Amino acid sequence: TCPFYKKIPGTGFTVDAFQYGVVEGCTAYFLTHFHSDHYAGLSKHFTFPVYCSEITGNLLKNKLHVQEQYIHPLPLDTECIVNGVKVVLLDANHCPGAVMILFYLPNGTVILHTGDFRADPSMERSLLADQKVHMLYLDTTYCSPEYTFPSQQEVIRFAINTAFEAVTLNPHALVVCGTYSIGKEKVFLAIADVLGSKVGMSQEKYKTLQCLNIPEINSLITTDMCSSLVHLLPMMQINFKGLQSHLKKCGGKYNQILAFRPTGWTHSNKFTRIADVIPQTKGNISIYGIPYSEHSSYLEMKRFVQWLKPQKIIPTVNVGTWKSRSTMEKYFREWKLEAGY
Ligand code: NI
Repeated sequence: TCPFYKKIPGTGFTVDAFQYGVVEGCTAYFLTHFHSDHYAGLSKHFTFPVYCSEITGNLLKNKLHVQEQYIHPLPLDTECIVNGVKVVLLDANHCPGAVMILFYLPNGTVILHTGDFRADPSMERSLLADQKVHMLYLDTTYCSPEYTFPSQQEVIRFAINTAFEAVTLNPHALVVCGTYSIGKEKVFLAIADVLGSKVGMSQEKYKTLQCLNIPEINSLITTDMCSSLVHLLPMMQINFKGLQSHLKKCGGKYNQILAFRPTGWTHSNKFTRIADVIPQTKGNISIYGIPYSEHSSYLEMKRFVQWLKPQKIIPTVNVGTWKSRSTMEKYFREWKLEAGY
């Protein structure tokens, strides 16, 4: 049974609700982005209308085999009528194809569903500037003040400078980057660009990247591993055993691995500056965990909500425990008393 925080009142609509069977009264299923916890349940046998971005619809058709007649892609930043209700899709600053959804209800209520997002001051000059929002369905993944991390630009600077130094010292070093979903493509693309290399990967991952509308992508990626000195591997293989085994497969072309694990937040964030991050090393293998986030920090979340001034907040992450729910509600009330709405 579909939880209440996935249902849009006064409509036939649900958001990210594909694992509950046929939801009673649902006439259109929205999908915010192509991450498995959100698309869980979709397959080639799905027969109701799915509403999403163009990039999400490419992934549904090629990766999950959803038939074309049920995929309804919408352009961004454009007023659209769906089943009699005005909607807008906005860039969520999450992974490729990820959107927030603005719903203009027939009774005059306006609802914003963030999906998953990384709040940014540029959102204060989107189509959100133009009218009031009554209800906010909020990605609360990092809703606590301990969750700090750097900008994506600082993290990429660290990665590029680290990789360029290592491979210039040793031209026989291989760089490896972990992945297990779409998102965070800038990590491996920025490193390959500084090294003058294409990124090498499996046929399955190449197929996925070919769905993303990234400009000039054919110039940047390849399935020919032998031609590349930046390789992508599954995240599970980013450990000393997995990496030793990969280096064996490269036929004595390389004699050192430098590997990156983009995580979200880890508790090494509460003590250490990005500047000061060091790797774990065993022999000729070194592994860096880098805090590249595609979700809001606490401070970015608080600035967005204090700007928007919603009448009601419905969290969509960390909803399973009473302690989490009570913590989130306390911060919402602080924010509202501080700003005066
Ligand atoms: Ni996500």
